[PDB]
Amino acid sequence: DGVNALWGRTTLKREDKSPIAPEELALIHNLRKMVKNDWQGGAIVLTVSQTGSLFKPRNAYLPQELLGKEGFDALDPFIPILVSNYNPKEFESCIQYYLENNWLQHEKAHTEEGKKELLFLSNRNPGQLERLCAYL
Amino acid sequence: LSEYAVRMSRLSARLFGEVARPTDSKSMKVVKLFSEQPLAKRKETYDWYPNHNTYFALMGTLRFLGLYRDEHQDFRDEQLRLKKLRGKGKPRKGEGKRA
Amino acid sequence: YYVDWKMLRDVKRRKMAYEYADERLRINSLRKNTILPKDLQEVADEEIASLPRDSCPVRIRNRCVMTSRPRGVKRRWRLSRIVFRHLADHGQLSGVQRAMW
Amino acid sequence: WLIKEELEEMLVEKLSDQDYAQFIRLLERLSALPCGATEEDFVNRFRRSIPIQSKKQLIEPLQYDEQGMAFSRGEGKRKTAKAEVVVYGQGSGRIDVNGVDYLLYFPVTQDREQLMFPLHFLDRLGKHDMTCAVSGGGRSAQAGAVRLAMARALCSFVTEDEVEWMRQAGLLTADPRVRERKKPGQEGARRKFTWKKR
Amino acid sequence: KNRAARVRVSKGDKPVTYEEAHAPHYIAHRKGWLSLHTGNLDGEDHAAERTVEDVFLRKFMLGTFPGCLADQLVLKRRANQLEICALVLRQLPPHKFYFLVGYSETLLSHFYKCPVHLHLQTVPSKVVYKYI
Amino acid sequence: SRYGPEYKDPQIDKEYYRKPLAEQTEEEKYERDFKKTQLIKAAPATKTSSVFEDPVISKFTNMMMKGGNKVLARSLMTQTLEAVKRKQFAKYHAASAEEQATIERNPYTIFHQALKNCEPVIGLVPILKGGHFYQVPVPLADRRRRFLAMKWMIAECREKKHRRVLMPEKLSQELLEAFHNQGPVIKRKHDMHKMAEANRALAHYRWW
RNA sequence: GAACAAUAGUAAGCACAAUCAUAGCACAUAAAAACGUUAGGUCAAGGUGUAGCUUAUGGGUUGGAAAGAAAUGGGCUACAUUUUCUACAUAAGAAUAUCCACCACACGAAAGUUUUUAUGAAACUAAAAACCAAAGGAGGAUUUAGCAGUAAAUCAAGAA
Ligand SMILES: [K+]
Ligand SMILES: [Mg+2]
Ligand SMILES: [Mg+2]
Ligand SMILES: [Mg+2]
Ligand SMILES: [Mg+2]
Ligand SMILES: [Mg+2]
Ligand SMILES: [Mg+2]
Ligand SMILES: [Mg+2]
Ligand SMILES: [Mg+2]
Ligand SMILES: [Mg+2]
Ligand SMILES: [Mg+2]
Ligand SMILES: [Mg+2]
Ligand SMILES: [Mg+2]
Ligand SMILES: [Mg+2]
Ligand SMILES: [Mg+2]
Ligand SMILES: [Mg+2]
Ligand SMILES: [Mg+2]
Ligand SMILES: [Mg+2]
Ligand SMILES: [Mg+2]
Ligand SMILES: [Mg+2]
Ligand SMILES: [Mg+2]
Ligand SMILES: [Mg+2]
Ligand SMILES: [Mg+2]
Ligand SMILES: [Mg+2]
Repeated sequence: DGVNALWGRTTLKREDKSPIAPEELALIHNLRKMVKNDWQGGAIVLTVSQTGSLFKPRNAYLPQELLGKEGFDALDPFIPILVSNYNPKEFESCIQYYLENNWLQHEKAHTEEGKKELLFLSNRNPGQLERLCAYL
Repeated sequence: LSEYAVRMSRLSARLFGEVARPTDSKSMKVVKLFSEQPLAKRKETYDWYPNHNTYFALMGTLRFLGLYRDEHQDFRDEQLRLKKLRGKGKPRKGEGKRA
Repeated sequence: YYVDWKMLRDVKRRKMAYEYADERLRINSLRKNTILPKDLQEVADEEIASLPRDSCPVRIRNRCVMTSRPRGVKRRWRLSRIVFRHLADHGQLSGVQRAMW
Repeated sequence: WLIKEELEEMLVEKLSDQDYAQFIRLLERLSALPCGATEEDFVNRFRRSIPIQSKKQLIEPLQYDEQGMAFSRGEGKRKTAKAEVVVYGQGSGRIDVNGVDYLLYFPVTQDREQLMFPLHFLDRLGKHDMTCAVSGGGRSAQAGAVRLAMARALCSFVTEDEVEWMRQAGLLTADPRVRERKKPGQEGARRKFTWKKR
Repeated sequence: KNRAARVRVSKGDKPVTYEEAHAPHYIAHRKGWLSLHTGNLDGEDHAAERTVEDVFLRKFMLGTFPGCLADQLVLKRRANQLEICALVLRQLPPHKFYFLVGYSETLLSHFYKCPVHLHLQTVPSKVVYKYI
Repeated sequence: SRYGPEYKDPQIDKEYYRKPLAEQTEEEKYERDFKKTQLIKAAPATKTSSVFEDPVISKFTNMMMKGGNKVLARSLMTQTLEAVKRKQFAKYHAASAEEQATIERNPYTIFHQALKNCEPVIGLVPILKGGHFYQVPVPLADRRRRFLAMKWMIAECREKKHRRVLMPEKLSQELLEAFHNQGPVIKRKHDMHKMAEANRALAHYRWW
């Protein structure tokens, strides 16, 4: 998780306070050999993220800019599965799940009007929905 | 930064007229010294002061020729005359305190 | 007559700087470059300091052309702050008005 | 009734407040009695008509363009931030500000609450598709500007009675609060330097 | 109390012209600028040379026409030519007025190296706007 | 104030407009609101028609704000409600049959009830008479009592907390303490009552 | 020197008012604020009355005005946890005055030492880095400012 960190620059410095390349680290260097497709009888599931990324903008989420020139170069071919937000069917299921555990404790949270506000504020996004439901 | 980029950077500099060979940060000031006009030669500097000598002398001669009448200079002369009448004028050279 | 002896000194100072402006520039070029040998730069420092004292751009002082106030002078009009108000309040300067916003 | 200044210009003579009040009260006594034809002409010379007073807004008619149905345009401005909002009445619930999704563009929960406020008041959160273009100001200035633009742009799709409800809630009125200047001789707009009495 | 270019109230016996009857904060509100030129624009140079030349004319015209000058000059600069508009009382004979007009036009033109226009309007006395 | 005297405070509650036909006097009130053509101020940025807001939360959120960080103040108020919710949820799980349907898991109910127990009933104001100051009790108004309770909450959790313990968790503890009438804030409320009762014979000094 | 169900006052001038500016109005803010008071401040912006100097109280050249026992005013940075560091706009990771068998550590030098850069004939002036980590743990009597986009926090440019 966070495969983009195997090629991007590293914050860690040395005694001279000069940045070190990501290949200097032994853990990354050996783990790098674990993603180059040469062995048999195995499958690897990867995920390029942004929360823990270094020197990457907030808006960027597509695989190429997160990996960069070098990261994308040493990863082809792959299957870029896209993770989306909630669909209307999923959104109702998640809200009903919390109501079964009595999580949404607001008096008017049980009505459809509260559901509409949750849909608009969270943009039917699982990450934002959890933060909202934690205090309403 | 590759050898290809070095040639292109130098080749572009040759045509547009900049410095081709590498130059230090401090060594570029000599180019700046001749590229710009020195401070002491700008028209704002050496022509900063209007020539008061010509302005004063011209109106001095026109005053004596009756073409320009200056009230302020007349005021000094009129008061200067009264000081002479009252007995308090400017002594000549070598008359201040040696006597 | 300039309005004060100080103003007269500045005119002499500006005149002397103009005469030695090009000669100073040529010698000062040698000092400000690190590619020439250090031996030549030391000789240049002796020559540039042998020039007359008044022929220095830093010694030039910006005064008012009317009252010769050493400070409080706007560079655009070359006038003291008191004289500038005296001309501007009477409407004798184009485009200058009391600020209101 | 005639203003004292207007009355002085009708009699071509200066008057006083006590004299004007006495004259007006006398007309009220004359006007409270049964009225004759001659008196009404005399009284009407002292009558003045006020202009039309109304606070209803001008409803912008819906515009159709290139097979596009029920799209209106709105203009909003608040605290050095202008917002241009066009709302389509035939789409789902989504807002595209400056070519990006509104959730990404407004991370702050409060800012996304401002955009909800017009739509939630009309119970049409998911019945409109919008695209916006706002420039200048901070996060809150833009959020307020987009809120104002939607309120004016949504008046076309809403009945007239609820438009009055919109005004009573403060959606349609521009915010006049703008940053003041810094006076010469003071630390800020109102704060002055420390005043040592002795 | 502000005192810049103001005439103080003294009963009702002192005449005041239009220019002197307005405080300096009324500039560009009730009265215009006595001089107009390009030097004080946004991106224009040569503003100090115009100012010193303007002041000299305020002192030359006032001294060339002693007593007969009504009020302040008006200086207009178009292209490279300089136009001076003045109000002069009926004091000198017309022979002397044309002498001074001819003298002023030639002397200033050869001094500032620019053509000079001198237009005169004659009034019987100083124009009074308030008091009196 | 850029708003003139004619401008009035807007009405935000949506329910006030959607059901006006069930009353007559209130109908006359808002029909004349626009018939008089009275101008309406712009909607404030803080207040909104969202059903999940609460006026007592906004006032408490504003006081926690230092400088101009409304985001930080709102973030702290969000965590504190979450922190209270987590603690009550954990206590509900580890309880007997009779104890289960006693614990309250609604932070808003806890927050509203906590402040109504920290409000003093009678305050003190110094009065100068005879060259000396006498602490004279007075019947503090409801707005002052409500404001005074909030200030005591903020003052306590800002001063005598440890440097390691975070603000959201420290405030959460005091809310539960005040909910059970045992917090130091409740002790401070009683202390103000102790002084007021001691000077019960000086109430004659006040002239209102 | 006024009594409006009016009893000696009248019409003009200046000021307030109104108007103008801050590109709609409104509000608000600017701007304005007479006659006088304090022999208020300014002969050193400049001019000038009176008094004084005139091989000198004038003019020019060269070098030099150090230094803080101590007291005080107005400010910037702090004394941290609503904080510090890094990435980045605001959903993250890490540090956190204490423990100790040894160690070593938080916040906070803007100061000081050294090196270098910028301007300049001259660096004593300014800025950057390395090293260094001191007072400071919310301040006695007393006291200043602010009524809403104001206080407060934060960022930027310009004048010379
Ligand atoms: K004198
Ligand atoms: Mg002098
Ligand atoms: Mg050097
Ligand atoms: Mg200098
Ligand atoms: Mg401030
Ligand atoms: Mg009046
Ligand atoms: Mg206006
Ligand atoms: Mg006003
Ligand atoms: Mg003012
Ligand atoms: Mg006014
Ligand atoms: Mg005195
Ligand atoms: Mg005093
Ligand atoms: Mg004095
Ligand atoms: Mg003098
Ligand atoms: Mg003196
Ligand atoms: Mg004298
Ligand atoms: Mg001497
Ligand atoms: Mg002290
Ligand atoms: Mg000060
Ligand atoms: Mg800091
Ligand atoms: Mg964190
Ligand atoms: Mg530290
Ligand atoms: Mg530090
Ligand atoms: Mg330092």
